[PDB]
Amino acid sequence: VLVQDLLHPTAASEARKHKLKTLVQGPRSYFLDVKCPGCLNITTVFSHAQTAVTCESCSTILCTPTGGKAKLSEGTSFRRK
Amino acid sequence: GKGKPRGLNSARKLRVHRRNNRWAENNYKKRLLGTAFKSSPFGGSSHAKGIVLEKLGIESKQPNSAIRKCVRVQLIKNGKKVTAFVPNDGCLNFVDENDEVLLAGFGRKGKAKGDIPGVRFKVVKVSGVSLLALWKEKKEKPRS
Amino acid sequence: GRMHSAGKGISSSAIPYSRNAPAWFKLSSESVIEQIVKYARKGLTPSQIGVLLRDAHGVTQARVITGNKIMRILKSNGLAPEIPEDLYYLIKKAVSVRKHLERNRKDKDAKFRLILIESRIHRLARYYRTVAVLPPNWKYESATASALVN
Amino acid sequence: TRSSVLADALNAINNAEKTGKRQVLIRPSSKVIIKFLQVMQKHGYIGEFEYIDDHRSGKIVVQLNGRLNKCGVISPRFNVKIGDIEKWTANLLPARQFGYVILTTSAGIMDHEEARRKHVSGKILGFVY
RNA sequence: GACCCUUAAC
RNA sequence: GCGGUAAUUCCAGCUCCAAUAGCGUAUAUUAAAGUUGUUGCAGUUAAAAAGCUCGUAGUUGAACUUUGGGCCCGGUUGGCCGGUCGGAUUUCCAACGGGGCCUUUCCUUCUGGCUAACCUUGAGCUUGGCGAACCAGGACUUUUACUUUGAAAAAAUUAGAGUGUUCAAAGCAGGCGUAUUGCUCGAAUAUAUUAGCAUGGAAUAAUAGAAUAGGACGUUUGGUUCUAUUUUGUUGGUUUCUAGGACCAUCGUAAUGAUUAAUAGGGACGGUCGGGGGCAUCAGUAUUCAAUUGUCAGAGGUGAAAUUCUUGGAUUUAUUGAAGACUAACUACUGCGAAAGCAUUUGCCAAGGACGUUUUCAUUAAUCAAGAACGAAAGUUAGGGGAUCGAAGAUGAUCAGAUACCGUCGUAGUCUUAACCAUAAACUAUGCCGACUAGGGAUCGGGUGGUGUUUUUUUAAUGACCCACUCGGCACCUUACGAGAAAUCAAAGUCUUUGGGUUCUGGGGGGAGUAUGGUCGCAAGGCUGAAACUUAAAGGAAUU
RNA sequence: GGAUAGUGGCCUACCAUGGUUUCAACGGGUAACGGGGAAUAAGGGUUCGAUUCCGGAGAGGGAGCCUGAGAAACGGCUACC
Repeated sequence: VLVQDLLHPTAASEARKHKLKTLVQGPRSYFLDVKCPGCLNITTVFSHAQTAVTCESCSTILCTPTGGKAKLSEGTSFRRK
Repeated sequence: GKGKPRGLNSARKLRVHRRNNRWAENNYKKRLLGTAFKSSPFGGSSHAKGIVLEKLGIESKQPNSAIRKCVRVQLIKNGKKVTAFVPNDGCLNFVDENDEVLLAGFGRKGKAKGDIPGVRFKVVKVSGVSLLALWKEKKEKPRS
Repeated sequence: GRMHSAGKGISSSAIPYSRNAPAWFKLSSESVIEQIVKYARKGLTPSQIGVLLRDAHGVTQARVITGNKIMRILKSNGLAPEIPEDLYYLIKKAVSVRKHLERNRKDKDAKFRLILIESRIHRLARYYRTVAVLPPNWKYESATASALVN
Repeated sequence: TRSSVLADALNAINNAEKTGKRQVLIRPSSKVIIKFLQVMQKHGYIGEFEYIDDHRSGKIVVQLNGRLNKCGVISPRFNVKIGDIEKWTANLLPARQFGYVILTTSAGIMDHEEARRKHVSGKILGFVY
């Protein structure tokens, strides 16, 4: 381990370490497209939302704040990005 | 960072810190307090003359057993009463009483030379004649 | 770190490398500006605006999508708070601790904490007067902090 | 807090050199660091180093050959007259025929022998040998 | 359970 | 240390050694002394990290703005070796040290009696024009520190060149001829402390410019005092399109104009977490009772006893009992707090770290004389409570005691104050902030990933477990690379290969943390803090 | 304004508390005239410098003054101690 490629770490090693310890720090969170059943009303939701997001149509709360990633409401579907 | 400041503009702190800490040195403290001038019986001089007041029988400090021959001397310039060793064998009979003697330190810078308690000085001349001269019979003390 | 504590935690946002982002944002910059304004008019601080922008809208951050940060947008169109929101919350905390202390005079922990909060207030206010965000002679006064919170 | 990034960079190089590692990551890659490395590189004490452009401050990975014995920082950056170069080289360089005192002059970052032939002086950054 | 002391005399 | 009756140490003789016309001694001072430490000290235990946090001065403080590429050049060229003397010639090679020109690059541009590098040109080179190897006419070369360069250390002195004072210290003299004329070289040259000038130096390091434009460009169009010389009858003043330092007055031009978002810091938000704090409440033993009942008469206490309580019933047994204190067991190489410290329940009140964050601000920071908050126990005023234990205060053993250790008691003594006090082996005897340097598991928080295992109405919200990460924390296995005097050390390493920032402290032992003093305190005392004198050791860690 | 050779709180007629200060003022000590220099040195330093040169001050202690271009002179004067 005296000789190491510090410019091209493996994706497994980079993904394992802390988000500020990678070669260039990047957010591990992501945005997701959440819809309630029935009406589409696609709402973009932060993964670590920390505020109860409801869709723009009515009071249809889509996620619950959590210490880490926001937990989505029971009846809903989400797509990454 | 090693304690002491290192900045390029910290010369005053280093200066003042050194000044304060030189007082823990015995020689710097003694010199700048003027203790020799104000407290030592020679007043800061190498030698002093005085008058013999009494012959002394200072006992030796342990583990040696001997009677060091000394004289109480009142210094002329001060009036301070000191004790001066008469060094060589039989030189007490040259420094008997009431004469004018020249005194020097023991080389210890104010401490005891050996097993002699409390004695700081020694005799070097008697009535203007070197004690070594009388001990080596080269000169004799003025009879009249 | 942690000026007034021994805590050494390193937890913060990891801003993405990309400056011009996100390529899945189908909205316009001007639509984000007015959305910020209509949040600020409802009494929301730039931190609260950014959280809601990032939460219920696809706003990475205002700086990336628009040209400027939120506090820059609020200042530009006249919705800048009279004192900065960070200093405001520090004063609000000092007010609430001080109100607590007047009912609990034996709470020596709260007396120690009040010193720390006002040390932070005075160091932050000194910075804001230096950069002239706060006018010179602006002072944190405990007696009038509560009424002049807003 | 962080006071001298050159000090942390040179410390990372020294600690990597002492453990035999051929490479070291440096954060956060100031331009003074790069100039100090290029002077090192020109004399062959390090090898290749790659700057990493994270949009914040920069990262450096330095390839290390086994040649460098000690690189260091002199803090503070003392003012060095032309006549004071001899005292600095004789105080920290292991010999007279090799080793360099690196100083920043108004003509750029350079080692002491280059400042002698260009007849310039300034403030001392560090040393390499 | 109780239990103090020990050459000045090469 | 030698001398206490074969002393290599004293008194002498002999011999010998060192320096030598000089050699001892005394006192200071310099080196030795890395024992004053900027270079360059030490602070776990040898002396020394303030009890702990805040905090002003001081010191210090992340990164970023022209980091590159071409062209040519009067210039010691070392050698491709006797064309510029036992001897050396720039063209087939040096780092060329430097200069100028292009590459968006710009070292302020305009008055004219001089007309300079420019296709305005009489023979292999100027008889019209664009400017620094030339020039006086602009308030404006951001502010500095740090350059190199030197207009300068009065001489003497120091370093030092020459010199036949006989040498030398010295001195600044001298040297040489047509034997007889006269002539001539000297008396150089050199920042051992720091502030003015420098068409060439911006690398390093800061409170500088344009952010509700008050900004720049000016020969856009105006217009607003002016001691106004050049030209017009008294000396002088009164008047225009003039050349000049005026308002951003504007149908101008300009990619018009505040770098990043530091595994710096602050703030926000979310779910948590904790014996962190405060105020109320709510529960678990003894001590003294009460009415029971039991009795021989014992109980208590100890190494063994004794003091002591027992008809009047001690001790012991067993539900409505007046109190006060404490929070066991769970309880750990566990948690929280700045430390001191904090452990029953529940309610209330503010606070906090860590985590997570594609939130926000933006260098607001680190450490800190002076200054400030808190600060165990004991102690001190004051009212309430006083169960328990228990400094002080009487029996027994020791006897020479035992006004000690042990028994039994027992006053003061751990709650609320204007409250005070401010000290502890307040300890990790390890100042704080930052970076880096080996291994390996576990644990406390918090997150992330595993349709992992198990769980109401059994496999329709979750929780609790298991693996893998990760951030932060309490810690944990070695005479281990490295460090150390060693003990030992996850820092006590990265330290003669000595410099990341910064605060405090120490300089042999004692006298002595002893005041002639000052200051705080009700006092007890705290903080600050010597000298005389006296010592050759005191001390640390090992070994036997 | 006066005085001075001349500037100047140098002195005389007013407001304002102006001036200095932990970057150490102001007090205290100096066995303190300052410097060129001396001794000692690996480099940095430490100590000394009454004294051959330069500057200052003094003529037993204070004070005052004449003459003179120049002295508050002392191998000039005046007075007190």
